[PDB]
Amino acid sequence: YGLFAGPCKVINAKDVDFMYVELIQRCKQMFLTQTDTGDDRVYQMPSFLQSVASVLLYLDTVPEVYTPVLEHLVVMQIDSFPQYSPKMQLVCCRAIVKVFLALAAKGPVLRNCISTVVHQG
DNA sequence: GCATGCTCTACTGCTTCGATATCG
DNA sequence: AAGCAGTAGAGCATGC
Repeated sequence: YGLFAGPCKVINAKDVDFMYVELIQRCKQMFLTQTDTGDDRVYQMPSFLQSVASVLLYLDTVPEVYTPVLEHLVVMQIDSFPQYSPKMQLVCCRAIVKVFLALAAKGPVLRNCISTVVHQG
């Protein structure tokens, strides 16, 4: 999903805005709203953040309503580092580095939030 | 609940050894 | 062909 969101930019130019909304709506109601404590849906959060970063690369004109969901998700993934296994504690690092690469190459009116995600972490 | 720790037949394969086929 | 050694695909048991 998050990989082929790339080449679907040149085919619809609205489905890139349809994803990152469907994606964040799937991402919210799995580990923020319900079953935050008792669930096993934790071992795919690197794929989640990798997908959101790979669609946020191509998505211009940010909605500015879902960034308090993005930066309430990525501190959850920084929090949930040691409930893991080796050779996936590096995949989690690649996901977080990818997201921080993503939301810093578009505008300095945005990247003040990169200073409060690490403060919250 | 997915991750790590003992355990039981048992399938593949190494080694010798005798026969068979082939070439000079 | 006969013998024999070995290891692996699997089965029970316990953990943050």
